[PDB]
Amino acid sequence: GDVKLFNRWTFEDVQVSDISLNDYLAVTSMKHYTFLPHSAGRYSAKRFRKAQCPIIERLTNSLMMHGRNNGKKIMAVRIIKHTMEIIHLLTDANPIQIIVDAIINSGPREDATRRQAVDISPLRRVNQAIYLLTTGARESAFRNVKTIAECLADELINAAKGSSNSYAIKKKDEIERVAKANR
Amino acid sequence: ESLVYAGVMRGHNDVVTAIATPIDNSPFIVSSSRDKSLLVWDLTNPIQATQDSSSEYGVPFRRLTGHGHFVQDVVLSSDGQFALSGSWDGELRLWDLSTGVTTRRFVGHEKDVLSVAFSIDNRQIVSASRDRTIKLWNTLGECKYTIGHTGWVSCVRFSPNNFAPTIVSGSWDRSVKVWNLTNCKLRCTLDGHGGYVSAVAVSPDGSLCASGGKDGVTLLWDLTEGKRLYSLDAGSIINSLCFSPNRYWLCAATQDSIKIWDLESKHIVQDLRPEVPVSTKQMLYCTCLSWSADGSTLYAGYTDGTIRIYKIS
Amino acid sequence: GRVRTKTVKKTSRQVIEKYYSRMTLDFHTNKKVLEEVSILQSKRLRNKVAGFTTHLMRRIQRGPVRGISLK
Amino acid sequence: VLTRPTPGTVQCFGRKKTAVAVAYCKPGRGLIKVNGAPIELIRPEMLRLKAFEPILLAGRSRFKDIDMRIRVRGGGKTSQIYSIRQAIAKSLVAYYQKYVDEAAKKEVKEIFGRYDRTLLVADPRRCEPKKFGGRGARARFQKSY
Amino acid sequence: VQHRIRITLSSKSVKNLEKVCSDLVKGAKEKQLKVKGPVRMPTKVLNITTRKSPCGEGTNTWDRFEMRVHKRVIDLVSSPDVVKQITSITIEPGVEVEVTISD
Amino acid sequence: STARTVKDVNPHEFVKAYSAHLKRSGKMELPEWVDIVKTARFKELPPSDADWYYIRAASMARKIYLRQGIGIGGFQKIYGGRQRNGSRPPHFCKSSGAVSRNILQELQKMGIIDVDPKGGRLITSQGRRDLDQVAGTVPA
Amino acid sequence: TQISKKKKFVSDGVFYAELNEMLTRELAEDGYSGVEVRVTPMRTEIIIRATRTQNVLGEKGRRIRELTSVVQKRFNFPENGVELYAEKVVNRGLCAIAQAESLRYKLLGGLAVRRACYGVLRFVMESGAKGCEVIVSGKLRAQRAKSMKFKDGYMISSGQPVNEYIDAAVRHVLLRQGVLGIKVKIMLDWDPKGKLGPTTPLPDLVTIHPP
RNA sequence: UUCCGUUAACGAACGAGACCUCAGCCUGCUAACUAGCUAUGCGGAGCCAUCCCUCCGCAGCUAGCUUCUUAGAGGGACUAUC
Ligand SMILES: [Mg+2]
Ligand SMILES: [Mg+2]
Ligand SMILES: [Mg+2]
Ligand SMILES: [Mg+2]
Ligand SMILES: [Mg+2]
Repeated sequence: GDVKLFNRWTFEDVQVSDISLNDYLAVTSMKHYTFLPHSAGRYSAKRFRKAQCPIIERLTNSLMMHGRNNGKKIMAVRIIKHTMEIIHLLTDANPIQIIVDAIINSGPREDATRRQAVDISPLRRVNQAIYLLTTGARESAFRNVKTIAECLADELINAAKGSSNSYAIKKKDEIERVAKANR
Repeated sequence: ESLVYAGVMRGHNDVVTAIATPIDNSPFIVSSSRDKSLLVWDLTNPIQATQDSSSEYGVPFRRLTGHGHFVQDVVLSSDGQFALSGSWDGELRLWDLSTGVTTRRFVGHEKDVLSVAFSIDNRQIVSASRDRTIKLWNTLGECKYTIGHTGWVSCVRFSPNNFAPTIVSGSWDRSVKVWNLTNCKLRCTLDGHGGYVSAVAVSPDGSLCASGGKDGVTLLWDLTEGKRLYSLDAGSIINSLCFSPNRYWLCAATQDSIKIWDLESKHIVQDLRPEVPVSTKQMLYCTCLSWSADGSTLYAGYTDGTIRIYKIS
Repeated sequence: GRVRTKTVKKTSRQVIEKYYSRMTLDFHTNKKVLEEVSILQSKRLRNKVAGFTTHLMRRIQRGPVRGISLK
Repeated sequence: VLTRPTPGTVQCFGRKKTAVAVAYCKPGRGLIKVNGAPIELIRPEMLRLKAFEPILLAGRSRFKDIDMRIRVRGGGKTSQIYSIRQAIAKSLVAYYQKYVDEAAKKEVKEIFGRYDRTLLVADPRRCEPKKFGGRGARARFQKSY
Repeated sequence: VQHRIRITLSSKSVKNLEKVCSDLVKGAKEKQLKVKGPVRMPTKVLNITTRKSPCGEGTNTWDRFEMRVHKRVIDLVSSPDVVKQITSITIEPGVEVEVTISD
Repeated sequence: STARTVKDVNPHEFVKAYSAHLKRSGKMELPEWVDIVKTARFKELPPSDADWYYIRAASMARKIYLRQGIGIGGFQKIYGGRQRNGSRPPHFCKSSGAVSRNILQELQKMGIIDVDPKGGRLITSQGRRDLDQVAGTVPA
Repeated sequence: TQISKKKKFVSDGVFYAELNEMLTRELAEDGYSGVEVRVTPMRTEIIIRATRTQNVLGEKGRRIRELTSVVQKRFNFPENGVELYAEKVVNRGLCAIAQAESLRYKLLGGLAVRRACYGVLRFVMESGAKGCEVIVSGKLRAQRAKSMKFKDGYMISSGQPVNEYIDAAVRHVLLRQGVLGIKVKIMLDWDPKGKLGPTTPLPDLVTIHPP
């Protein structure tokens, strides 16, 4: 327990349930434990190197949108910290487990290309989960008194439970449905 | 009468090029590598091999990182506190082993230095380089006579006898030359090799001189008479040659194995070979053989940077 | 794409053709002798010739090649 | 030959982009400062843990016998912190290599490497020059037809 | 000797300037004069960027011309006589030697 | 604890403590144009803090403590920032020189900062002592 | 009086570019190849490279002194602070400006272009260039303009070795029907002594010592 | 049109790449009063005095040195090893 996120949250007790989505969320291995969701890492030179990037950092990078927020990663890390504290307040559990549960219960597993229904790979699954989570939080925050950190916390908490009150889960459902209608 | 795998030490990440041993049986060794560094090994508490897959016959004690390119030959001082490391960057450095810093750089070689050798009394320094010249130095970094060969002088060993200080020289011109240090002239060109002479060695008594290289055949001549003698045949290209201090042996680091030959029966007494497990390191051979001062342990530097110790049992 | 051009490949086979004896299996030793039996106008081109020379010098040990290497 | 040398001084630098941080280490009582101020005050504050990582991992006990004075110039407010990080790590590694035995260096270097190679090896990434025909290195002016 | 001499050397080429500097510092070290140098100043990069087209048609393509000025400073302590006796060898074209006497 | 100089304390807390110190000392005379002026022309409102004069005095006192030779133009550049030009791109702008000069003269009329012959302003021994003895009171 | 080191090197460059222009226009029919400015401490010696080094000198050196005085007054040198010499271009065949002007006068006279361009090629190749190329563009025979290339030998076009191995010139002929263009590109051979051509061999050229 | 390989084609040449410049590495080299570092001395402040320690300023072409800065020379990668 030497490395803790923000020196306030433990990594050892994080259980990544899905065996499929296990090598594409970098939380369990000790090599993927970091103090800060900020690395300035070169996780884009190769095709499958962003999978070995810490998952909190992958969540943080999707907050640097839109263009008005591009490159502002310290503010994104601040949002992540203030979101992880609200998560611990409203769930009394480890915020990293809530985050991995939300990313697991948000990635669509089947999609319709071309309209044949195709199955999503684990990497695109986690990418879509993160994209939907941060997109829903950002759209909740836009033109709203609620802070982006509070909207992110609410979205993550509702996605961890599996409730259809989270924009990501509603959208996952639509996506997979259109791949059931067009099977 | 025989050697057993005492243990292995890993302190270099690339080909170990030379291993010098203290003359006074001090419990350390100095090893160079193509990682541009020297390494002093703590050999006070040697963990003998247990086949438990761990341990280290020795601990790396002090690193010496001053050279700019591959270190190729290091010889220790008679006192044991000083080391002289020739490097491919073209200079020689004199290191205080206690502190770990360079005490004198030896400039004057234009190409990669290949072999260094202290005199019997640590007064003169000789170096061999790719510039086809043999350079004599002082302990003050001043270049004396600059001895000739027609190729890379790969090795130059100081005859351990004092009636007439002599430096041998093996070259990529396929020759072995005996230079009289007193006049810095030449005495006898010992020829007969069919390939580059990548290694020479002189027996402690200062009579027999060994020579090997590309030909794969170790020709042992006599320095005093300059006449060829028995023509011991090794398996592959010989990288290093060394005489046992007290057991009348001649070990040759070849690309197949380490072969020790008793010069009395002219027969192969043993052939040590690494216990590597796969065809990964397709070529993993020994580059530098080194007998300890007592003559009880043989240190072998390999191409992976590991050092394997074989004690007499 | 790391495909060697003719100048690198041709020089490699001509160097092995003449100086097979004074050519080792190590890049760093081969790039030193390549400076003694040739005049190349670039370090980058000298490295590519010695790296492909070492490459060929190991395939010769395998046994089949389309050079000559009388031996 | 097999005795520890008298503890002395090392000077090591780290780099990120155009920021350079140089750490001067001397035998002391464990003081670590950057441009005179204590490191426990470095800013930005939410990147403070990034600069603390080498100390938090090597342990504050490995820094007792050294005083760390770090000068950092260039770059920005992130690259300077990432440079101070690498300067601290490389300074501790070099200090353990010249005055505290190679084995302890090897252990601390292995810890640093398993956490992050950036702690020891500088990232070689630099800004790409701008090309005419666009406002950026790759971006081109908007095309009409 | 007595006074302090600063020889400034400038050029557009590195090899000519460096070999002139080597000649100067070699002459200084033969006459047993202490020499501080050569000291290489930061290189000046004179840059001109202009539209290659002599008119306003085509892809607006830009050629970037550069002139690099290299400055070398040599600091001897001596008398003017030895200084002009040293800086009288064949100074190669393009090299601007300039001698200034300090206290 | 104590024995902490200025380069030991968090600047945000040191400036707040020293502004209170200056306001308590009662040796600062405020201009008539304290509630009117703006610190810069790119500013669109006067400072919202009533004690902004003492806060800026503490800020410049600390800056003169850490560096010697800052002039009025240097302090205009230090407290200058980004100007928004309406429909035009933003650029850097400088601060007001009257405010900097008046506060520095008020700080000369306390023996905190003097003026050096080499140009600008230096910190006096009394000013160094004052800032260092206030830095020890700052809670860590 | 104090001039920057920037302003000074730009001024030397502009002075060189202007001198060569006025010498090109003045010593046109003297075979002017180029000028080598050499600022010695006493005077700024100026060496002129030409083919008719008796036409630029003039009767008892009248023309050369006239040019020396014109340069002194126009460029504002100190009196006796400039001295214009006149040397011999060693190999006229290996100079693209000399051949460009020779082909200029070989066409101002009236000789057929297809016979003078091949003559220039001939002379260059006998001189020793590794390759030569001549381009003639303009209203050669008809009203529509066309470009006739005259290439023989080996000629590189790309990379850095071009600005070491390619000696090139561009000259106009002011004819009755309009302007005729002449591009002469002479490719030099690698000279170990660095007189006839470059001293650096071409980068791709590899030499293996015979065993 | 980069090679391999097939083959009435073989062997070349231009072009491509090579080349050149800038950037990335060098605790190796060369050298800095128009660049710094470190130490020393003095002075200022703190702590409370001094001392020590900490943060500063000034000085020393007899204080050393070149890590940081500069700029020359070189080295370094070759897909080298698996
Ligand atoms: Mg909002
Ligand atoms: Mg003004
Ligand atoms: Mg804007
Ligand atoms: Mg090209
Ligand atoms: Mg340096």
